[PDB]
Amino acid sequence: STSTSQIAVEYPIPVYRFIVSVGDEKIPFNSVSGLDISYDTIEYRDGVGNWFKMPGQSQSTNITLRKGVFPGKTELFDWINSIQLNQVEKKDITISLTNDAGTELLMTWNVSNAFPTSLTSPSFDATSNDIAVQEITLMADRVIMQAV
Amino acid sequence: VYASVDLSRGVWKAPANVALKGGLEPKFLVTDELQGEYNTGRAINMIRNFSNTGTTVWGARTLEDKDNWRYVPVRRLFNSVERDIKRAMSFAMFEPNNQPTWERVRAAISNYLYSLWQQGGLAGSKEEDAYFVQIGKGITMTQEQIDAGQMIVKVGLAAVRPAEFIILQFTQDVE
Amino acid sequence: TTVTSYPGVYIEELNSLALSVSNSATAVPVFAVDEQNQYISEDNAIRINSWMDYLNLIGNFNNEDKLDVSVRAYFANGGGYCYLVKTTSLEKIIPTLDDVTLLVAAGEDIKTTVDVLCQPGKGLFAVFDGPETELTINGAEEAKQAYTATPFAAVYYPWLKADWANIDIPPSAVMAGVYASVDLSRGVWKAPANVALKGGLEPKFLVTDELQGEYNTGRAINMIRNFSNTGTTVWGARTLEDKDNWRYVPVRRLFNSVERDIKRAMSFAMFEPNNQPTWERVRAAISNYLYSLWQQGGLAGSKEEDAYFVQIGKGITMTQEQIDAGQMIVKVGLAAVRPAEFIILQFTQDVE
Amino acid sequence: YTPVVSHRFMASFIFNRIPDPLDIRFQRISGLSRELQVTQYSEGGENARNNYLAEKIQHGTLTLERGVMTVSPLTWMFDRVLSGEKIAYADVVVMLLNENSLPLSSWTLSNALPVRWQTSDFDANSNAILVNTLELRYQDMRWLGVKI
Amino acid sequence: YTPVVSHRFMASFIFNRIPDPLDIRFQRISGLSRELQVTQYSEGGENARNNYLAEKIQHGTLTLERGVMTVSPLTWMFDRVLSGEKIAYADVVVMLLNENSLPLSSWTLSNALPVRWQTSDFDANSNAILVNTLELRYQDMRWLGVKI
Amino acid sequence: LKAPGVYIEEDASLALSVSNSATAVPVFIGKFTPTVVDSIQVCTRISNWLEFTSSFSLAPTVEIVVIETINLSPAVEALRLYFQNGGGACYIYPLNDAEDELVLAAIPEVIEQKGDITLLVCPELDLDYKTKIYGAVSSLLNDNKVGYFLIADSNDGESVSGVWNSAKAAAYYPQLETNLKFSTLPKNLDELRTINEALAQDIDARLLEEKQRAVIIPPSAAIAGIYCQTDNRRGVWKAPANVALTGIGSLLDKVDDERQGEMNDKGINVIRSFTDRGFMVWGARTCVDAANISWRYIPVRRLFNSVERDIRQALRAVLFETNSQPTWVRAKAAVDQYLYTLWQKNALMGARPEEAYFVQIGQDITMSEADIKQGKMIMTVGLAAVRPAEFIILQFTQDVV
Repeated sequence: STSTSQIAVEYPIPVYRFIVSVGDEKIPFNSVSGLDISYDTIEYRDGVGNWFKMPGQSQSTNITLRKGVFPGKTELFDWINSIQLNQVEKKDITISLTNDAGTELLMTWNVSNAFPTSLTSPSFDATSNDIAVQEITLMADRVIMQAV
Repeated sequence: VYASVDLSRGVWKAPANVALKGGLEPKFLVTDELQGEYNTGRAINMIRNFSNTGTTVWGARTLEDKDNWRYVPVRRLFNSVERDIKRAMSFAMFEPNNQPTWERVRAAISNYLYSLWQQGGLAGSKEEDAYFVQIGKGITMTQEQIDAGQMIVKVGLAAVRPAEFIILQFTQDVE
Repeated sequence: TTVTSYPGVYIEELNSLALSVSNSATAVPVFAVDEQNQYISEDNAIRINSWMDYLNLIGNFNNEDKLDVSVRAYFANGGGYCYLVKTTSLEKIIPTLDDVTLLVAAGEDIKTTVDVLCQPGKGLFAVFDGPETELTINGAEEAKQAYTATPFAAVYYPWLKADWANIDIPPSAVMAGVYASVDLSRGVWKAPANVALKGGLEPKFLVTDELQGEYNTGRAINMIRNFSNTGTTVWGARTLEDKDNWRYVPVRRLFNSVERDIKRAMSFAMFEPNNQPTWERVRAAISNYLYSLWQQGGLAGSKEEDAYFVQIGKGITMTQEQIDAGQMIVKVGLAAVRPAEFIILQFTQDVE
Repeated sequence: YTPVVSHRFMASFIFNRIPDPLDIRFQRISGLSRELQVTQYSEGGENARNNYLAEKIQHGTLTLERGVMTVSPLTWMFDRVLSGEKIAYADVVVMLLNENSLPLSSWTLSNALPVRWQTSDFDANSNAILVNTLELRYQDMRWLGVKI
Repeated sequence: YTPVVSHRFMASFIFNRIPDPLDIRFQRISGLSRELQVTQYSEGGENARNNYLAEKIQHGTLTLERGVMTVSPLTWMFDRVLSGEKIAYADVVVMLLNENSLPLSSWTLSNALPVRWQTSDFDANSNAILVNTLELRYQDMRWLGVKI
Repeated sequence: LKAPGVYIEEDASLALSVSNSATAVPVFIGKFTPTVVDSIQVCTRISNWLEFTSSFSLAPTVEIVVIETINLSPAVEALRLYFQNGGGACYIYPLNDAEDELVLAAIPEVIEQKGDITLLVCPELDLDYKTKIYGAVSSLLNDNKVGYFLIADSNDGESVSGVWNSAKAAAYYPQLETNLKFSTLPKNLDELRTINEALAQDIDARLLEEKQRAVIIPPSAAIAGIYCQTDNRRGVWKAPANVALTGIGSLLDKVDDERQGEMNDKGINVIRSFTDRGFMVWGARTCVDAANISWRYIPVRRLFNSVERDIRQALRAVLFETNSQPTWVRAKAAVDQYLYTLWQKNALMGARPEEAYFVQIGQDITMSEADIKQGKMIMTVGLAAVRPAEFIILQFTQDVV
């Protein structure tokens, strides 16, 4: 007979309830995926036999976060339209698994300097019951994972 | 000089040991034994010309002589930090004061201070000896501070200190 | 030290500091200190991190003191941080002190202390000095029995002399530098003999080979002596006991360097639930230490199953009455390398 | 500070102090190198460190190719000098561009003599633009601006 | 012991015993080679083993490229010597770096004469950083520290 | 204030973590001074460092004896190190007198009234203060009460040696020497500011003198956070030892192995300093007679405290129901469903869960007819705990083959 306060400290947390904060805005997305922390490896072997392994260069980070379109809201396009030649207004993304209503955060992922590439417009077909869903694949650096 | 050094070497480097342009020259020649008495206590920084480079600034001490604020690069960094923190998290004004406002605030500070950490502005070697941002109910703010509309934030820094003295020991007998 | 008033450069001289480089290794000589020294307090062990830190303590250097010429020759050769303990309280402070692997008689007589201090359970390996007078073939039975027969000690006879010192320099000073300079370069398992002495150290008494033939048997006295090709060097690698288990110092010093690095490798097992999943977490924390020691050439053999073995388990090594007494008995075996002391050269005249 | 990208550029020509603003569209420009020629002199008992003596400065050669277009005052200049009529000089101003189409830095290449002029080959088997690899030798280069 | 990695480095310049701490960001540095020139002398009846006679030492040439940035005291030095104004020397201190940004070993390159200076080419068809391949000839090299 | 916006301020205070845990709740009996209410609340429940600063002093209670020997109380500092090693929501019982018999004897009457305490600490140096409290607290170490593990301190290597020599006690010998400093405050020195002008300038110089020295504390406060830190990580059933203390400087004593062999058999644990690992708590025995090998460890005593403390919580839905056969089969199932979770988390040694526990309750199994007619119910719980490994023996042989 476990109580509801032991569940909140022992049991793991599910993916289906999270909030995303793009810069200073809160945009409700459908699926955020593709954030990770990768490194490459350097090997060095010599003669008598010493297999030295060191982690080397930090590898790039591009996350892919997906949203249905809405009749008035055009938010992801004016970020992929804002880019002239060399610079975008880079924002920071905070993802955080929440409570049922968004009154508590449970674990938070912070993304440092994010600029968008590859906005994909929806796939129209007259035989599908889907919602018109678009995605944005923004490249960034330094995903950190913060408790509470 | 304060505006020409902050662009080149950043704020945390001392605004002394830099040349003066525009054909500026000091009126009164200053000896080193004169400057030994105006560096202690309520210090008076002095500029003076040298044989190698010309006229230059030769002081980096503020008026107070406690170790917290003794050097101007320490006082000018903490003043350049606060003006760029309070514009980094100025979105938090008149927001719903609950927990998801707080972690959006501690993360807006923490990836400013990390970007200041990587440029060599703070001392140390890790990111956990360099700074800390700690907010939360009961960690720093009471429950009576929540319904008064107050978010208390505690941020710590560890800046660099300059090397004022260099002494040169001249042995004559080499081993 | 000059007081600093103005920001700038100070040109103050300091004649003849005799400055040496700081060094880092894993060999920590407890230095015995004679009781008439003033810059030491008893029932206290001060720590000397480099030669500048000793020179901060005593103020200025003089070549009269038997300690002052001792720690200079230590930091000139090997370096590493050392503990300066006075002799009359050395029996209380060494069991207190962790990071103690070798106890150096600097210039004092410790033969009464090593009998109670150095035990099979501990992790020390003392070194002390031979006689400072000349000893011959005829006096080989008298000075040999002046030391005990414990396998945890080594004796180096010829006292040193240097151009920068006036009193003779005792050889356990430099031999703690040599023990710390060889463990970094060639590892522990190589013998600390056949290595040069730096710092301008020179032996006081010339030793022949026919003299050393009598001080190598039994309670052996290692000797240092100079040669024509290289200069002065250490020429002994025998401990005091002459059984084949602990005859050479590299065997005794490896088993002492193993135990201090096993007991910190599996020190997580303290006050853990004493069942079976604690045991295989212990036999695996030992086995990939000894394998990493195996690949560097520290043990003899060719396979990993002639090299070592770790065997624990209920009934294999511990009884059921040893479980509820709170005891984990571990059996570990090793097979170290032995050095080549003799090389004989047979000169035929008629080539086939 | 932050580096700049290498796909915004324009190069305008100056034909006898009369500017040529019709011919700023180029595919690529060679990148401007200059080199101080050096004679190494080894001497005497100094056989452990070299000793280099300076000499004249050797400027690079500026190549720049474009798609073949309608005939222009640039093309009438190369055709006039490479048909043996008139050996004339032309000054080249090569500038980087910003995002707002402002120049970052400009290289002025005084008295550039048109040396060679080469079209790409026709071939029926592959689809590519006919280009005009035209290469001209300048005799001085005066860098001007910010962000060199 | 264990080897070190080759992607932490800084190189600072010394212009007439005045250090230059603005220009430590470089893309790559050439790696410092020196070579003892050798004259082989074969002689007499000894036709089964060679006999090499030493000669003067030939130091390498230090190339180092960086992205093109705002104009700096490094760039004003190369532009001054490669426009024929003043042949001046500059000392280079190239050091490896630790994890705590401490130097492992440093190479001091006394009296390095700036020989050549070459930018990358513009091209409209590919996206890459404009770099400054600038190459300078030193006349002595004094290695200093631990972990050479 | 009075206007919206950011308010930068310097020279801030120090804040810590909250680290809530309702299983090892200590109580700090010592020299504290309240500042906000001063009147009625004989002991206050704090939850973190901020409710302490909002209710207490952050000032050591200076105590002067007239040629003068002085005493500074580290109770405020010793509680900072409790929040730095572990955490929790400790009750704080300020007690400045320790000689009024009418207040000191009512310590157990108010500390059973709150019903949440498991640990009993005393962060003071003074023997005549500390040993007066342990005699009053020792009524909680009887068999009539549950929980109440008294974590104590011995100022020397010898035992505290009282009537609190029961199995519910643990002593930790070497006093710590923390790296923090003070910020300072005989019958109200402001009165003596008027009478003796010579003593006033004499005592004001010594307060600035003892402000610079690092304060020494007892380890009866730092291990109270160690008892909580290994309760979130590994539960009660693991020994609160082989874990590094944080935030302390050097030790005061440097006790070796051959002196420890009598203190540990006596029942005094020891914080022992290893260089490559830090200041590890070394020892998990209790202040018990060495013949009693059953309760000879801390967790074997402390788990049995924690099981019956949560069985009473689980049995409270049984009491005023009727006394018959379906009441016992619900009470038997409640402790069976509790002990099965302890068997799950490897708190009890065994392979199959009829060995790790047993509950026997019934009409003639445990009771009588005159037993049930009085209205009481007796069941027999019994459970086998895991005993940790204190000593290990490494047997280095040399003949491999």
